[PDB]
Amino acid sequence: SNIEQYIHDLDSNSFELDLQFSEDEKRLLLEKQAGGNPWHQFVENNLILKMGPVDKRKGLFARRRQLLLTEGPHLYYVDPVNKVLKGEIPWSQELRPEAKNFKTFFVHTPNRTYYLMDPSGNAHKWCRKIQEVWRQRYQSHPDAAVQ
Repeated sequence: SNIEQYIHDLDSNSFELDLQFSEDEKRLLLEKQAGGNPWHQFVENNLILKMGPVDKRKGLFARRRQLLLTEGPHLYYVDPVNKVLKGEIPWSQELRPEAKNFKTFFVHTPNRTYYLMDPSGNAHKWCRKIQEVWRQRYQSHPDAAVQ
């Protein structure tokens, strides 16, 4: 049975995964990634749970990056022109995504807020997926009010 069911393609360089797959299914997802995803090389073999372009504010004009939310968890950002990892948004219990509007989201961390503009207008998809990963990482029982 086809791991395609967990995959939501948003455009040619952008998709997100439903996170309810089994370990065998993870295997097949990783297999498709390693065999066919040109960003695989940047993510330390981690399964990509969501990826897509963002414009990251810096200087006078934002810089286009491919953002990759992965197993680990990690948030990697890659320069698509020079084909080089530029950095990672550090994960911790204090990490918080925030959707400013349909096309702007922040990822707040202790020393830095990352100011990301989603050219596709899907900031809330980004925030929900990041927060879903956060919940699974930091909450023993994510559906409980408190832990």
